[PDB]
Amino acid sequence: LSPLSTHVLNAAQGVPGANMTIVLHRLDPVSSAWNILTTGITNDDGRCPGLITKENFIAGVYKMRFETGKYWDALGETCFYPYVEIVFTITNTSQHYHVPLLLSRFSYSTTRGS
Amino acid sequence: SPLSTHVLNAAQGVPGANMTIVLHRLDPVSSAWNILTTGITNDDGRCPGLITKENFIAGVYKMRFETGKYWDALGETCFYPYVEIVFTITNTSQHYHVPLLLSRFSYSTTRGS
Amino acid sequence: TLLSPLSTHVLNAAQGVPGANMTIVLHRLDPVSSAWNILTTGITNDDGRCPGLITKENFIAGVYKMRFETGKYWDALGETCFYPYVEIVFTITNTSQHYHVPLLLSRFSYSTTRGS
Amino acid sequence: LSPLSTHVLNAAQGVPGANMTIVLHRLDPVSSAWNILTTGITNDDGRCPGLITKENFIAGVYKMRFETGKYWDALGETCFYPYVEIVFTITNTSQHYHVPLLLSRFSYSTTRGS
Repeated sequence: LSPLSTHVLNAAQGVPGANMTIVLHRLDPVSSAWNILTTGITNDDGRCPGLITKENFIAGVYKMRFETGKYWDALGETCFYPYVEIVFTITNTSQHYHVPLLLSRFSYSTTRGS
Repeated sequence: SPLSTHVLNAAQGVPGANMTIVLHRLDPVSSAWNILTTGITNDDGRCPGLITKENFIAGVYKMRFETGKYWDALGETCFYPYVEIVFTITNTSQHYHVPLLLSRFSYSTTRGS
Repeated sequence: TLLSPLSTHVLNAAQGVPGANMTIVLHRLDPVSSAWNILTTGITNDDGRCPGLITKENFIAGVYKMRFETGKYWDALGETCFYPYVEIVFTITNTSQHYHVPLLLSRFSYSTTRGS
Repeated sequence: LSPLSTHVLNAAQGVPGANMTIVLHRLDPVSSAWNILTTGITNDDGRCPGLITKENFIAGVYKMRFETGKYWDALGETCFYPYVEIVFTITNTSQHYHVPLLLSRFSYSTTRGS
């Protein structure tokens, strides 16, 4: 029921990115600061249900921060990116938004899904 | 010039011409981002002279790519208003290529050399 | 209605929509000859998915290949593609796992990953 | 000086894919058949120079086979893709075509470059 979802895939190992800290932020429309909305941790399928509610899902500029450095380092390995932040604009509120992350130690990618 | 880049428009298979890229380094005591360079990609999607050897020290760097402005100049929207790639430099004798493959609704990066 | 142990998802990365009505053809390699036997011909639904790719009766360890009619998908949209088709060739080891093998495609790039 | 080039990038280790075999074919429009053009092995920098000469680089459908299974096995690890074939159409002969491969053990991607 969260209108915003995510999926973290460990591309190097071909398994879900489990136990990754994710932080969701929305741009404050007065200060130009990022306000924290949620912190979450991906489950064993690399997902994080409950990121936002329908009511709090308003048009805005959002930021999802993936704690890639802490993730890779609890697997005992270095990462080129200490974290990854994906910034994106939500204009149409009646759509579902899936903002996933494909990660190795030295690359990543993302796409918009529905 | 130890740090370089390449922007490729994956939707069109053309270089990402005319894109503003701004480079910063994190102040390791304040957690502020010190700007180093503002550059603009050339016809071949590259941006030479991002930094000098005299200025390229170990630390955390951020490259902000102005993807929203770039797509807007081509007459189209982008899901991302900007893209920031943040990365750790531990060894200064190395060359770091930090490119960007972009479409309107996706992007990808890899450490290259 | 049973669930195929092999599935896919085609995503049109350029337009940020599912890749719908793309023909996919699943083959398996005979490891004694080098013949590719066609198993299945599907077409992606409106969510870019293709259920029922294979039944357990045919789902054994081996080398498989999925061909995605990318030039055909793009042409039916009035645009060219760099790649006339794309083929993803992959090894199945553990017959008791699910394998998701999706495709993220524009006119000039594509990528795949082992989904779970 | 070849109008067709490639670059193989090991995405999981953030380094060049060295010593990977690449086989280049072109479809013969008269027969229904692929014709072998050359075979190379990527260097240190993950590249494979001189795949084809200007004279031989005619319009047509081409195919590049990257021996991914043999590359990972030689490096002591398993892959999910035992080979990778990229088939592509060359319609403008005066352009340069860069066809790279970014590869891990469970993911890969390609793009057309210039």
